Amino acid sequence: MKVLVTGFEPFGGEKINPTERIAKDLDGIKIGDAQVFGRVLPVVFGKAKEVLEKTLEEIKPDIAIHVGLAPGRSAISIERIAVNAIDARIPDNEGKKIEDEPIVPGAPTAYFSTLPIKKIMKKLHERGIPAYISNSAGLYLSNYVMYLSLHHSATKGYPKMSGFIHVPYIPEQIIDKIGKGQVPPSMSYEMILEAVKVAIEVALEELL
Amino acid sequence: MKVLVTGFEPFGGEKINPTERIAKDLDGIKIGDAQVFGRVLPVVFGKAKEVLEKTLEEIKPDIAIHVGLAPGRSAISIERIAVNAIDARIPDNEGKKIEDEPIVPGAPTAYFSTLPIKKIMKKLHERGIPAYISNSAGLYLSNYVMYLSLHHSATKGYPKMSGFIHVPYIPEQIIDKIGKGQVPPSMSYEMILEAVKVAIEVALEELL
Amino acid sequence: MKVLVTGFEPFGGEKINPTERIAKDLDGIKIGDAQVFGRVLPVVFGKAKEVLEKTLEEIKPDIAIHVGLAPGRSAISIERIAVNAIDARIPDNEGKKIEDEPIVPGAPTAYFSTLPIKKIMKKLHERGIPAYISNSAGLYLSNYVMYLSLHHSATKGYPKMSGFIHVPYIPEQIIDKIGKGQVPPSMSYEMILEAVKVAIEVALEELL
Amino acid sequence: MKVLVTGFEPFGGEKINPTERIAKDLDGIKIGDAQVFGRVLPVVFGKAKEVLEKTLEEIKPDIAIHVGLAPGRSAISIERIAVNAIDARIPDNEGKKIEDEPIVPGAPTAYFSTLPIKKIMKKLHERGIPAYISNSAGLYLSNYVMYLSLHHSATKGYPKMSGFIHVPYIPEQIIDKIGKGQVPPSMSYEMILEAVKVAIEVALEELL
Repeated sequence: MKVLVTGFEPFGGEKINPTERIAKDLDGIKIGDAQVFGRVLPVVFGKAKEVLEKTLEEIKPDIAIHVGLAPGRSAISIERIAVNAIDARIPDNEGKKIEDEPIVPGAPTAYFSTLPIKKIMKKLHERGIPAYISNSAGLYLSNYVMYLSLHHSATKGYPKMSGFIHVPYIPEQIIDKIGKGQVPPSMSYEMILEAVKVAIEVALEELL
Repeated sequence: MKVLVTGFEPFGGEKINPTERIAKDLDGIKIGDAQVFGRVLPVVFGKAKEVLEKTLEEIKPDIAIHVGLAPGRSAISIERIAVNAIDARIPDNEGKKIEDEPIVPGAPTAYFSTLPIKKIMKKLHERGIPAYISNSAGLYLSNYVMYLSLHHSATKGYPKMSGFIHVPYIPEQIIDKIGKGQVPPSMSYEMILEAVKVAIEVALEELL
Repeated sequence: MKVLVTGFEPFGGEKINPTERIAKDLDGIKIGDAQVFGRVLPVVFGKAKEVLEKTLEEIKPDIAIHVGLAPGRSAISIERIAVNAIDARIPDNEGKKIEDEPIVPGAPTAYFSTLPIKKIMKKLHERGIPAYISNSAGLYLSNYVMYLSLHHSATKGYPKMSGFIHVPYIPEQIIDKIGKGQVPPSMSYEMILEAVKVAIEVALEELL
Repeated sequence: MKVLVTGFEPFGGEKINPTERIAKDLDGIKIGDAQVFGRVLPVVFGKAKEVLEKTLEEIKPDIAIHVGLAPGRSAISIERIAVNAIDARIPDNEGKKIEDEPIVPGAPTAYFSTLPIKKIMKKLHERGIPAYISNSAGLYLSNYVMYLSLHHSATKGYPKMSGFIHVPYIPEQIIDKIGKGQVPPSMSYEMILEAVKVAIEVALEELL
């Protein structure tokens, strides 16, 4: 049993992206006898696809859990659906702002996450971790990777389960926002890290 | 040097009020050679005034820092001003919903907090704790106690410094909110507790 | 040329649903030589499908624009995608709260709206009407009807264009919310009505 | 009977300030036999005080209703209190960003609005206009003028009634916000104008 967990590098002016640390922290750990691999993806259209594809082919995970930062969200959110479209509100890290373009021409308009999202949400709640089901992962890089992963699963037969989890800003990221007149929600890094570990465990238990 | 820190009991249907634990956790601790006293106040008009007054007279603190829960707020908020008015959106724990009534007839319309609010905010930021200055503590029990404390200071000469700090819900309080279709912001209990300790230290350092 | 515009009856405790009046106000009007039909749909799973299907078969519109109330949204929102799923946060008007169930088993995971959404948004902006593209119509009755309409189009060949538009609460609906301690955004009924008329005109101009 | 209504010029990068039009639209009208005067104030500390003072001395209104734009607010808000402090989050139109400074050294920490705020709110509700009582007018120019007007009343004996009303953005102001990734609430200019007229009528009826 192999699990791939991905995070993203900093973007949009932020100095950090908590999911980058999540990926690095979880890389190499084991849950039961399952091996976990953690990889960081660039917040760049095209390049992110290449890295994602190469990583999936290299590791051939049974489960893929892609994690990303969702500025403004107040709790862990588990994405229900990936959409075959790109409509960036802001450019990627290479200055590319793609508008109204499919991710994979001719492929399905959307794919449902194959992670046991409701069970994951329920377990998180039991652990005292606020979490809910999101019905839109946006149309930026998070959705981009989510869709490509699910498309890979439908086309290659692996990973068996694939999904996306968005996390709030961590507290330290809020500091310089205060002066800018606005205080978005945040969640401790420790809680977010534990949330991802829980998602992995629940996904694994769901498998065979 | 004596410091009084107060918290509130649960209210509005909530099973807990994190500031109650804060008061109990801080009671009896010492910062430098300063003695800290922690007391829990009832979320009841009239009764809260009695307890507050008796506590202030009993301990005669040099510094009073009153803490309360502010449902929906995303970061620590330091109250700048206390208003001589009661206009409860919800009833107190005794079912009393007082509307448009002064707290102390004939007394000043308002009192500015005498805690070094900007310095406290700055120190919190340096510690990676999101915090900002609130210009309204509401017109429920938090403002009620804040005003009475400052009025006590102006009338009795002590405490020398008095102010109010509102804290967000802690994560576990968000769980049953999710089903109700809504996810308010939260902050770890550990961070909130540390924030109050920091406020006390900064206030003390400001003193003499 | 025939255009079908639908609205919904009141739901969730609300005394009114502004889209009900929209449908009635637009029923029978003509834009150019195009005939407009306005119909109100029940906020009930199953029954809404029956009414929708019968209405589409009866009128056989070239364009279908389904309108609904989106509590909390601050501007007109044009739905980009319909999802093949039902996961009601609240029950329908018959007390039915369907969770994780496809709308049409075996049908596509999703359908993109075939209305010229970007052009509609642009025209609204030119008219001084705030509007944006929504990437999730929720998974309640709005999405339910949106999906069924698009599925009807893909399966029957008509309507040629189909989409959904969500509108904010109108001001009078906010009044009793104030006491409940919360003030959601609102938009005048006149502006919302004009927005729908504009969407129809833009859709028609896009046709042949 | 004379009524003074003031509005503010554009500020903070905005091309317009709806309260400027309100002041101009209401200038010269009569409600019953009461004469209404409308004046626009600069969003500049110091200068705004001069204009306000000269205007009050020139007209000597019995009632003064100062109106301002409150970006982000979703409904009409009637200010309950003016605070003797300036702490600008942004600079004024002259680039002056005053921090922690009293408006009138030695004067009261605050003044309660003398407009019949609850009656005004109630009448607005009856007219289907969302409105609520705000407990902080901020510490920028709105609060600045509100405090000075009330101080003038307490010191000079006129106006007999003075208060402040904040209004949301009007729809056209939201357009360029959408691209910036964010959609604040708005209210039609017509409703805002009517709200101010209602406030004036209620204030007048309250007088003698």
